[PDB]
Amino acid sequence: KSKLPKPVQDLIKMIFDVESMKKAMVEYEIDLQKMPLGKLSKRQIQAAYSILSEVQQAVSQDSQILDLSNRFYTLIPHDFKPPNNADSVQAKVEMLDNLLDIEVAYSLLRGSKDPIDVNYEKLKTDIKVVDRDSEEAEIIRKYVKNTHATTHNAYDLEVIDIFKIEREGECQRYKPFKQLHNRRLLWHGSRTTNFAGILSQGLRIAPPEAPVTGYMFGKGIYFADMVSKSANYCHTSQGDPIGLILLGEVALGNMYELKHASHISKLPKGKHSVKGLGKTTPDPSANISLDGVDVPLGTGISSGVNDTSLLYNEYIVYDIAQVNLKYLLKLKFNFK
Ligand SMILES: Cn1ncnc1[C@H]1c2n[nH]c(=O)c3cc(F)cc(c23)N[C@@H]1c1ccc(F)cc1
Repeated sequence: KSKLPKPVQDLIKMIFDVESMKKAMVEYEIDLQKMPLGKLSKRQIQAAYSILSEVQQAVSQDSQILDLSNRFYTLIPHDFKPPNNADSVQAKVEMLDNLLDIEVAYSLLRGSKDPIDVNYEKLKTDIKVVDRDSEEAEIIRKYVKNTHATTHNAYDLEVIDIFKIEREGECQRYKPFKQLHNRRLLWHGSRTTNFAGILSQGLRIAPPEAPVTGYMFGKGIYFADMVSKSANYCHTSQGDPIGLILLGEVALGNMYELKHASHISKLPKGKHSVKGLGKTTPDPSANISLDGVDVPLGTGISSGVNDTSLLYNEYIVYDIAQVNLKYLLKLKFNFK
């Protein structure tokens, strides 16, 4: 019998759900016999990324293009006829990203005591419940409620549980950025099946093999100041309407503000982050400070920037150590 609070136990079961991993694979139409959950390998996936890079290049740039599409399907077996377009190549990339974390999740799970407590320990994260009556819960609730975008109206968000999280070794890694100017509490959403990898390894940057297309500001860690922009990356459906979103303290420092896409390979010297300027910004006057970190929880208003490719802000760091994960929210998506 696990001594852990029931919301923490429910979180572990949700993270380490094999049925969820298998369901995701069934939806991606992967052959579960030719490519079972336990046989997905990093080497196979990284090599598939490379073929998708050799593919997106031919589309950007027919015997050798079919031979590249066919060599990909040989590498990542599917069961269908097998279906140009960088958006389809980016879908395969995202599938491979989900497949990797699905592999990590299964790897931890498979690789005396209650299975819930044993699986908790594999996450190397200290997970505590934030009380509904606390000042932190109130601030977090206000942040969810106010930063829901007017354009994003496919669902309503409801906070189920708020967890305070301490990833093992992240405190040590963060130390150089601890006193940096412009530290902000920002959103990061992901598929529930990715949270085993995120808690055990932290938020990561896409490998060099992975195609850069899709990464507007290049390969880094992306954050939003509007909950609905990050909540979309949960990919919640009416079927599975419960998602997980992070609140991270991000050491932005001096921001390289951009109004359009730019594949950052090296920031301008003296700059520590990119801020993609959006048309709508959370009201800066309502900006509060939760334990010395800026919390942009104001309601969505015009930033004045009409000359931009973005509707809402996004923040990107290019060093994993600039992120200190603080909270994990369990959100109910109530679709309209
Ligand atoms: C899909 N993905 N994989 C890693 N990071 C992400 C996204 C992302 N995840 N989560 C967020 O909360 C977020 C909040 C933003 F304002 C902006 C974001 C994100 N863009 C990231 C993005 C989008 C498309 C793409 F092709 C590559 C990267």
